[PDB]
Amino acid sequence: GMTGILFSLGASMVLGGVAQMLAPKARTPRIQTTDNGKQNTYFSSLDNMVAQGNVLPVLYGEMRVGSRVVSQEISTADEGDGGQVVVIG
Amino acid sequence: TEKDITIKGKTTSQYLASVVMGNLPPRPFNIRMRRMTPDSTTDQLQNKT
Repeated sequence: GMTGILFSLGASMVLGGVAQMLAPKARTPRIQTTDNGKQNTYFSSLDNMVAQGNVLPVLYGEMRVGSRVVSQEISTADEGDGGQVVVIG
Repeated sequence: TEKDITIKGKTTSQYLASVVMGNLPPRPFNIRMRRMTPDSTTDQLQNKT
């Protein structure tokens, strides 16, 4: 039959802000004291990380950025890139 | 001839050098080397490879 207790809630939503009623607002990261006073970006990683915990990232334009290193290895090089020009002295 | 090598240094120590090539030809084959500098005649020269 009747459907009582509508309990309009237009007032309650504004209590947290009005700009949030049209925009979810961007999330912000936390500040680590150990990382001096630098502010972490949520959409750029200049430092080159380690390929393990960090998920395979995604790029969307420009941004000279680092990477996730998969294999680092140091050995002894060859004397000569190619061809017959192989002088040493 | 697959590759040449020349050394123009001055040392009295046994020096080892490594050179790599890409094996394009398939199937087991053979590899050779040839020295162009003639063998030593006296004891004053000792360029041994």
